Amino acid sequence: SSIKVLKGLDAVRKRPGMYIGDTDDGTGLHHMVFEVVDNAIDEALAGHCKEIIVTIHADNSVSVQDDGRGIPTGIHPEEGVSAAEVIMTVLGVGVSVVNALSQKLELVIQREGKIHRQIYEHGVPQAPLAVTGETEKTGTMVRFWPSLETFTNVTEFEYEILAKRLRELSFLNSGVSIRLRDKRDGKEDHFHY
Ligand SMILES: Cc1[nH]c(C(=O)Nc2nc3c(OCc4ccccc4)cc(C(=O)O)cc3s2)c(Cl)c1Cl
Repeated sequence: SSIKVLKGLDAVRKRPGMYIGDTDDGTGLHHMVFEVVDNAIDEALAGHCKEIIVTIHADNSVSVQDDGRGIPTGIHPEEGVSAAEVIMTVLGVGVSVVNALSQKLELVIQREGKIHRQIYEHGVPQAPLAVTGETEKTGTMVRFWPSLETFTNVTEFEYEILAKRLRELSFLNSGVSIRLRDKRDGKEDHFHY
């Protein structure tokens, strides 16, 4: 299972434009955010998520936080690791593509009364998903640092590109609240049809 996962991550890194879009003109870079957001939108479509928060951090990482069910955390029997880790690492291109093309990715899940956290580097988990505390909230937070071994030329997120797509998704999923926050300059928008 471990050997197949590393090979799948490698397949994405070998042909990244094919999975995420052009890696030099900023298309693929912004599609990384859109893939994560799309998973949060799917959680809204299923009737669980009401609010999505997208943050451009000061270090040009992006986080997406939802208030959905939380990715399942229990051990998946075939692989012997958390279901969350399987979803994050086994190949709508799937969040595993974003993980494969991220120098670092942080996952925080609130589910069944617990907070769970895991860190990845180039898709490789640094430790098993672990409990960090108790919570009465539910949801998923993914923060990723795009790999500059993949993304060239356009490496800094464009607020306006994200804002336009999130406004579209708020209109097309009326009822969902989407917040966009830029920690680089303090800009914020709230989209809620
Ligand atoms: C920001 C974000 N949110 C999510 C997310 O909420 N995904 C979820 N998938 C799931 C989920 O999906 C499991 C799954 C679906 C398709 C393929 C493999 C596993 C199941 C259950 C459940 O049964 O309670 C809950 C959730 S929440 C993802 Cl993935 C990302 Cl990235």
